[PDB]
Amino acid sequence: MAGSHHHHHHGSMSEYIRVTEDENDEPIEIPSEDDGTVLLSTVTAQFPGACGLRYRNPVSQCMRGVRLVEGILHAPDAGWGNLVYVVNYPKDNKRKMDETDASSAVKVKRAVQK
Repeated sequence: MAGSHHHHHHGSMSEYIRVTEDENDEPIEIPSEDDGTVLLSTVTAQFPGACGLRYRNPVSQCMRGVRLVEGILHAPDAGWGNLVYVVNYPKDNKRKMDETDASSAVKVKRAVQK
Protein backbone atom coordinates (compact mmCIF):
# COMPACT_ATOMS: atom_id res chain seq x y z
CA MET A 1 0.00 0.00 0.00
CA ALA A 2 2.87 2.35 0.84
CA GLY A 3 6.44 2.48 -0.43
CA SER A 4 7.79 2.49 -3.98
CA HIS A 5 10.98 4.55 -4.24
CA HIS A 6 12.81 5.06 -7.53
CA HIS A 7 16.55 4.43 -7.17
CA HIS A 8 18.07 1.02 -7.91
CA HIS A 9 20.08 0.91 -11.13
CA HIS A 10 23.81 0.85 -10.39
CA GLY A 11 26.36 -0.49 -12.85
CA SER A 12 26.14 -3.82 -14.67
CA MET A 13 23.05 -6.03 -14.41
CA SER A 14 23.80 -9.39 -16.03
CA GLU A 15 20.15 -10.42 -16.29
CA TYR A 16 16.66 -9.62 -15.01
CA ILE A 17 13.91 -11.28 -12.97
CA ARG A 18 10.59 -12.23 -14.57
CA VAL A 19 7.91 -13.43 -12.15
CA THR A 20 4.22 -12.86 -11.47
CA GLU A 21 2.30 -12.72 -8.18
CA ASP A 22 -0.98 -14.13 -9.49
CA GLU A 23 -1.24 -17.20 -11.72
CA ASN A 24 -3.72 -15.36 -13.95
CA ASP A 25 -1.57 -12.23 -13.99
CA GLU A 26 1.20 -11.78 -16.56
CA PRO A 27 4.90 -12.27 -15.74
CA ILE A 28 6.22 -8.81 -14.87
CA GLU A 29 9.84 -8.14 -15.82
CA ILE A 30 11.98 -6.12 -13.40
CA PRO A 31 15.66 -5.07 -13.39
CA SER A 32 17.97 -7.12 -11.18
CA GLU A 33 21.51 -6.72 -9.83
CA ASP A 34 24.76 -7.61 -11.59
CA ASP A 35 25.44 -10.47 -9.17
CA GLY A 36 22.08 -11.87 -10.22
CA THR A 37 20.08 -11.07 -7.10
CA VAL A 38 17.40 -8.37 -6.87
CA LEU A 39 17.18 -5.23 -4.74
CA LEU A 40 14.30 -5.28 -2.25
CA SER A 41 13.41 -1.81 -3.52
CA THR A 42 12.47 -3.43 -6.83
CA VAL A 43 10.36 -6.18 -5.28
CA THR A 44 8.22 -3.44 -3.74
CA ALA A 45 7.87 -1.73 -7.12
CA GLN A 46 5.27 -4.31 -8.16
CA PHE A 47 4.92 -6.30 -4.94
CA PRO A 48 4.50 -3.65 -2.21
CA GLY A 49 4.64 -5.06 1.31
CA ALA A 50 5.75 -8.47 0.07
CA CYS A 51 8.28 -9.90 2.52
CA GLY A 52 9.15 -13.12 0.71
CA LEU A 53 8.60 -14.71 -2.70
CA ARG A 54 7.97 -18.37 -3.48
CA TYR A 55 8.80 -20.48 -6.54
CA ARG A 56 6.02 -21.86 -8.74
CA ASN A 57 7.15 -23.99 -11.68
CA PRO A 58 4.41 -25.81 -13.64
CA VAL A 59 6.95 -27.76 -15.69
CA SER A 60 9.32 -28.35 -12.78
CA GLN A 61 6.55 -29.26 -10.34
CA CYS A 62 9.13 -28.71 -7.61
CA MET A 63 9.05 -26.84 -4.29
CA ARG A 64 11.83 -24.31 -4.86
CA GLY A 65 11.80 -20.85 -3.29
CA VAL A 66 13.39 -17.45 -3.85
CA ARG A 67 16.07 -16.79 -1.23
CA LEU A 68 15.96 -13.50 0.68
CA VAL A 69 18.95 -12.02 2.51
CA GLU A 70 19.28 -8.44 3.76
CA GLY A 71 16.27 -7.56 1.63
CA ILE A 72 18.08 -8.61 -1.53
CA LEU A 73 16.24 -11.49 -3.21
CA HIS A 74 18.88 -14.04 -4.22
CA ALA A 75 18.37 -16.26 -7.27
CA PRO A 76 18.69 -20.07 -7.45
CA ASP A 77 21.39 -22.05 -9.24
CA ALA A 78 19.17 -21.99 -12.33
CA GLY A 79 18.18 -18.33 -12.32
CA TRP A 80 14.99 -16.30 -12.04
CA GLY A 81 13.33 -17.64 -15.18
CA ASN A 82 9.81 -16.86 -16.39
CA LEU A 83 7.77 -18.90 -13.91
CA VAL A 84 5.21 -17.79 -11.33
CA TYR A 85 5.86 -16.75 -7.73
CA VAL A 86 3.80 -16.87 -4.53
CA VAL A 87 3.99 -13.94 -2.12
CA ASN A 88 4.67 -14.57 1.57
CA TYR A 89 3.40 -11.95 4.01
CA PRO A 90 0.37 -10.92 6.12
CA LYS A 91 -0.02 -7.47 4.57
CA ASP A 92 2.94 -5.30 5.58
CA ASN A 93 5.88 -4.91 7.96
CA LYS A 94 8.13 -1.95 7.15
CA ARG A 95 10.21 -2.28 10.32
CA LYS A 96 12.35 0.52 8.89
CA MET A 97 12.51 4.17 9.94
CA ASP A 98 16.10 5.43 9.82
CA GLU A 99 18.08 6.88 6.91
CA THR A 100 21.35 8.65 7.69
CA ASP A 101 24.95 8.70 6.46
CA ALA A 102 27.88 8.09 8.81
CA SER A 103 31.04 6.02 9.25
CA SER A 104 32.28 4.51 12.52
CA ALA A 105 34.81 1.95 11.29
CA VAL A 106 37.61 0.97 13.67
CA LYS A 107 40.18 -1.80 14.18
CA VAL A 108 39.97 -4.36 16.99
CA LYS A 109 42.56 -6.13 19.14
CA ARG A 110 43.18 -9.88 18.98
CA ALA A 111 40.49 -11.69 20.97
CA VAL A 112 41.78 -15.10 22.04
CA GLN A 113 40.55 -17.39 24.81
CA LYS A 114 39.72 -20.98 25.77
